[PDB]
Amino acid sequence: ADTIVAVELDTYPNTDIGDPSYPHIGIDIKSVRSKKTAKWNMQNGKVGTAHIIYNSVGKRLSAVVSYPNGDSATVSYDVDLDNVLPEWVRVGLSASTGLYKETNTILSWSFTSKLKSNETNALHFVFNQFSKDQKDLILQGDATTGTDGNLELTRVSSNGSPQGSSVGRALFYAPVHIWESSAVVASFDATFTFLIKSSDSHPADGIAFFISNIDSSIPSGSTGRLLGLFPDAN
Amino acid sequence: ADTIVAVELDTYPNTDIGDPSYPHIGIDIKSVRSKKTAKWNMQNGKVGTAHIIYNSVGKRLSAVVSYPNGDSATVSYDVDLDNVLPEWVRVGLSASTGLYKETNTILSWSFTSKLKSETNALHFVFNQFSKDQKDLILQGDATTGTDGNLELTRVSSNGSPQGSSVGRALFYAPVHIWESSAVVASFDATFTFLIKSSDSHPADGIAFFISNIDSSIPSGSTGRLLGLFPDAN
Amino acid sequence: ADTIVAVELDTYPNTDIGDPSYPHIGIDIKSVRSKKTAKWNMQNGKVGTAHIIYNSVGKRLSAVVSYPNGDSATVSYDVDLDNVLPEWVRVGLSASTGLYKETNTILSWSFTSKLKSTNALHFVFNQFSKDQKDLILQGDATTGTDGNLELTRVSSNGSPQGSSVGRALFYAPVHIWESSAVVASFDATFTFLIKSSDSHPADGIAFFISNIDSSIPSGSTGRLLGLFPDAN
Amino acid sequence: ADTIVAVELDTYPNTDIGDPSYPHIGIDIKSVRSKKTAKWNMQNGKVGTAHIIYNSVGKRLSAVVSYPNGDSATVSYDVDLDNVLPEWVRVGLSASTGLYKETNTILSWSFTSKLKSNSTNALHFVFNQFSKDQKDLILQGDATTGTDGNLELTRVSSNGSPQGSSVGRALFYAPVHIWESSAVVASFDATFTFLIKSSDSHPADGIAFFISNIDSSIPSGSTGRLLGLFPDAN
Ligand SMILES: CO[C@@H]1O[C@H](CO)[C@@H](O)[C@@H](O[C@H]2O[C@H](CO)[C@@H](O)[C@H](O)[C@@H]2O)[C@@H]1O
Ligand SMILES: CO[C@@H]1O[C@H](CO)[C@@H](O)[C@H](O[C@H]2O[C@H](CO)[C@@H](O)[C@H](O)[C@@H]2O)[C@@H]1O
Ligand SMILES: CO[C@@H]1O[C@H](CO)[C@@H](O)[C@H](O[C@H]2O[C@H](CO)[C@@H](O)[C@H](O)[C@@H]2O)[C@@H]1O
Ligand SMILES: CO[C@@H]1O[C@H](CO)[C@@H](O)[C@H](O[C@H]2O[C@H](CO)[C@@H](O)[C@H](O)[C@@H]2O)[C@@H]1O
Ligand SMILES: [Ca+2]
Ligand SMILES: [Ca+2]
Ligand SMILES: [Ca+2]
Ligand SMILES: [Ca+2]
Ligand SMILES: [Mn+2]
Ligand SMILES: [Mn+2]
Ligand SMILES: [Mn+2]
Ligand SMILES: [Mn+2]
Repeated sequence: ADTIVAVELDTYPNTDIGDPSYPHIGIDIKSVRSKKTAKWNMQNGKVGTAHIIYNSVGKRLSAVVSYPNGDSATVSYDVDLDNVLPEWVRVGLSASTGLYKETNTILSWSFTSKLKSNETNALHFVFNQFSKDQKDLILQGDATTGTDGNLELTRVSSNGSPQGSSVGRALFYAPVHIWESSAVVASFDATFTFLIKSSDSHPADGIAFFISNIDSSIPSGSTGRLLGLFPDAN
Repeated sequence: ADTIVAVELDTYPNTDIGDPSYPHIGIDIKSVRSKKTAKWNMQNGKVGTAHIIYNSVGKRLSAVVSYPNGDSATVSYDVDLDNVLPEWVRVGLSASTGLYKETNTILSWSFTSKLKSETNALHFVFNQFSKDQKDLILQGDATTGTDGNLELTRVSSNGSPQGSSVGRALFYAPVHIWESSAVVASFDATFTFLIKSSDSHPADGIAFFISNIDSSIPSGSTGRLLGLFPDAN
Repeated sequence: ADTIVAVELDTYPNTDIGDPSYPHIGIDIKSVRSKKTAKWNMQNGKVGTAHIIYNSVGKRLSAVVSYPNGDSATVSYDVDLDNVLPEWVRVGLSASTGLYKETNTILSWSFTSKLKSTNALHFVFNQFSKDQKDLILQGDATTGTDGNLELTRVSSNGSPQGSSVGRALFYAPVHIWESSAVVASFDATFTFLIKSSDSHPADGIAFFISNIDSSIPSGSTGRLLGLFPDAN
Repeated sequence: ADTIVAVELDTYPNTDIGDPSYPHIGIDIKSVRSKKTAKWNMQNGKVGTAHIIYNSVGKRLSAVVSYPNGDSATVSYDVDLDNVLPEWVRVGLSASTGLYKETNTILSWSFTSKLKSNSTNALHFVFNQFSKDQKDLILQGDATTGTDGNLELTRVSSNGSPQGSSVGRALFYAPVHIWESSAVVASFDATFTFLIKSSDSHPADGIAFFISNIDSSIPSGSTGRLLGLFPDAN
């Protein structure tokens, strides 16, 4: 089974598996049941921004999700990722839909990891436009790149209609060296902008930024509440 | 007085004003009496590296100080800097000596400030300090070099530190460190330093700090006050 | 005199002083009389992007100005800035109007310089505050409250004013070359909105590099772009 | 054959294939015969720095090689890489030895690529320390990394002596999007530091930073003067 650190933007409360009874941002460490959540007012059809911060000094995994009117939700969990994550990982964006559905449109994704000193090893990438054949992204499941310049993690119909029982992920092509014992500071940040839209009063299931073993793949059956991330809801 | 946030590398235990009883790093929030400290083994005449990190999301200001052998000290403090600093600030390095002394040499210094939101950002790096470093406001006893170095406190051309000394270097531009509509207002800073002393103890330390724009060395803030504070409250 | 290096987006053909007979971009080296120009189709009331890059190794100062439709103008000039600029400088944006006028609105501005053997400076403005403390505003510039930098004088339904000159300089001096720098490079990017209902628009926006103490020269409204004392 | 844009630090003059009669930095466009060279004083056993810059506005491919004493050699060639390179590439470092040899030690490598339009897609990586199992590098031929934190492009013997007839390359794992038609600026730069040490009547053959097709492979027989870059000396 893969190892997952994720920040989930969970649009659909699955109260039978420990979701609060509201849409929430969450920090997930090796379980879909978030270690920490914050109530999130998903603004339907608006462009949201998620920013994810971690460094190995503070060891605080933090995420904010904001929309341009100003509504933000933030969540943090102190967690020592040296003890969770393989040294070398892939980083990715994941989304899913189940009985209910939403567009899980990515409009930009940036990522920076650094290992300083003690000098710096670093990876940074930015995608503000996704390309039809995006050679530095590993697309899994239903994830597709436009154009439009967007990354549709899950299936959207010809007529605009998001489809249920969809899951897809984008992972950056290069392995990322997330920690290294000799490093004084290991830090990462990620930001992505997304367009979650539902004509259903029931958007589902959400979007995650995730960190994974290098060979990570969509667990069989991880549509819906499992967010393309987990094989079960344990 | 000034509003001060700082990460002190405090080489001299002033246990009478709250220092722990060893060299230490500490996070100073409007007071020289740190909100959190960690024991710090300062390695005499070694080049050390201090990394300071804040994000507005985590609301946690963290510092690590390390030397090449791997030995490191870390302090974090939970704090919302929106509640502490003014929107606009200067960032700087400060050092002092007192009745005891040490070199407070800065070999490099970087800083990055970002405000989203879109994004405003400032980043500078000094790996070399010119004799005329026009983008630094030197205050008190700093000195720009050669040795290519920034000397926060008085040394002799021949390496020897001086007592009762206080010096700061502030970056020339004001920095917009937070802003009420910023969803992320983060910064980090790193400096490398060489603290050397033949004294009976080393004193007093170097701090990275953030102050109001018009911040000057407060009267009599040599020694334990680290060029930062008007008194020890 | 000030020493000036600039990339002008010159919206008004001053052919008496060597402008080409069309709006143009140019590379200004110690003179308003461009060392190199390219024809520029300014798109009125559109947002444009200027990208300036100087390659210390390549010894080449290059600019593109584009608009969202893909229309671009490009100019490069081969020049060793070690022999032109003083070592310490301020960088900034300058615009002017004269007898004809345009909005000279800056919506964003970024800048990066690096001196390697590495010192660096980078700043990005995507929004300008009404009190933007890290900008030295000169003349009729003017930031906020709409998040924009208004280099010359607009009233207030956005209607441009004539005889206006305004530049904005980053508050910190920049160490733009050094004798012992193996690489002394910079780029700048600014996005702009030039709008006019005049007969022509005038006069243009420049990115400039100048001495630290550089001020708007007396009578540098108009074709002088707030940059130069005369048109030699 | 692969398509190759390289900046070569060529230590050994192969005057029978158009090299000048001195060591040199060269710009190579689809030939080992540099389009532009500059005389280079290789400082044997010193750490050199090479910086390579290009953007699609000036279209000038520039390279400098310097040593701490301040000896530098600069080379530039105007060339439109849109017309040379495939849209998507891998970037790498390559070295070779033939009859004569040298260590071709890489101590750091940074690379940044950006595609800007009207305000970006970007890749940036820095290696200041190469690790024993550096998962984001594709190592080809004799190239090895770490524990000493270096990349040895070509064979160095147990006793420190560089071996002849060696070729190795390191390519960054992810494909790079080097040009894109809708971009108003495409730029890249690369920096690497290196330590070429040789013992006799002797240094060969050089180090190149190169840009190639994604599936670029060491051409058979590309030891020696071909720098691990070219199938032949044409
Ligand atoms: C020698 O120990 C000293 O005690 C003195 C009085 O008992 C007093 O002056 C102390 O302070 C001076 O020196 C230290 C270390 O340099 C500074 O921290 C002080 O601010 C002061 O300058 C010292 O504990
Ligand atoms: C009406 O809500 C649902 O009750 C269903 C009956 O058991 C159940 O299938 C459904 O879950 C499905 O859809 C969810 C929202 O998309 C998703 O989280 C689940 O994994 C599943 O697909 C929900 O409980
Ligand atoms: C009518 O056009 C003008 O011709 C005038 C007579 O020569 C002249 O004064 C005027 O120049 C002014 O306006 C220009 C465009 O705004 C400006 O470039 C000049 O410096 C001057 O202010 C323009 O040529
Ligand atoms: C001593 O000069 C050599 O003459 C040899 C016989 O023709 C020849 O093989 C040799 O070239 C070899 O060594 C070079 C330096 O390493 C290398 O560039 C060649 O590719 C080849 O391996 C050189 O010309
Ligand atoms: Ca859920
Ligand atoms: Ca103390
Ligand atoms: Ca003109
Ligand atoms: Ca050769
Ligand atoms: Mn959840
Ligand atoms: Mn203390
Ligand atoms: Mn002109
Ligand atoms: Mn050659």
